[PDB]
Amino acid sequence: TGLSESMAPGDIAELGRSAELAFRVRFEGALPPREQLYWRALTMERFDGRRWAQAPQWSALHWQKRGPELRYDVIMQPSSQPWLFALDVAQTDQTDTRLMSDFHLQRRQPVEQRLFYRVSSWPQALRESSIDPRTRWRNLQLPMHGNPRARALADELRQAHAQPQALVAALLQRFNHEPFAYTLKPPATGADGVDDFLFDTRSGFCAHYAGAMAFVLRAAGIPARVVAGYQGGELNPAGNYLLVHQFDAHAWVEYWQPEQGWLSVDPTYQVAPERIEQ
Ligand code: EMC
Repeated sequence: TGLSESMAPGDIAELGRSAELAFRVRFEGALPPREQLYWRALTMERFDGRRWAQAPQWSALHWQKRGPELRYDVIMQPSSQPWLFALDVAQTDQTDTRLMSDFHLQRRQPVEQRLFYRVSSWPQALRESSIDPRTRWRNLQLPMHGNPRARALADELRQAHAQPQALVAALLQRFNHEPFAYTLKPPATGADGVDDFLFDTRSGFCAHYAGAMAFVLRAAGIPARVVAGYQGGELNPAGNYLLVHQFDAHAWVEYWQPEQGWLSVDPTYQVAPERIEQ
């Protein structure tokens, strides 16, 4: 019926089949291009071998406004969850909502009735040029056992690429140069689900790419997490608004380094750029 605190690919696929409305958005000025419309809901910082899940957050979070400010109104359908949707980094007019330590908005109560809120976002904000130690630590967590081939790949990438930007670029280039497939009905994978996807099936959808990428970054010593939300939306020119449906559900990645802070990346773009762009 909506996003939840945990993500396995099957949950995202189920949202992919639903035509239910998640929210509608009206921008104060021009509509941003589709590829900037990443509606962040929550982050998933725990990986247990099988799925990515939300960890506990707290509220000072170090960030700095810079670049353009986007202003828009949202009317949200009931989700039964306490997170609000918004472009990163968001501030809202809701006095019962706070920007949490993973840059997601948490409301005091779950959204059980339609809700209107106003938002200002800074998509180019500097996020944690210095990081909270709990956050850095948490975002390097992996199970000690399982997915050994992906861990081996991470070790290789770490040796060849001392700088995180270069390592991330090489991992993205693997998705782009190897013949990975983007499909909503991929082959099943086993207990080493990261290894199976990366090396054997090489076929999946946004959740596979996001999860595997965050896994390999962590195993290479770069803090990383999965971001869950929606991307894109359908324009209704008669009302000057966008509709965002459950089928717009999407997962991506962000990774941390000193000074530059958190940077977002969508590995789906390496295999299905048309889905993101159009
Ligand atoms: C619902 C396909 Hg990322």
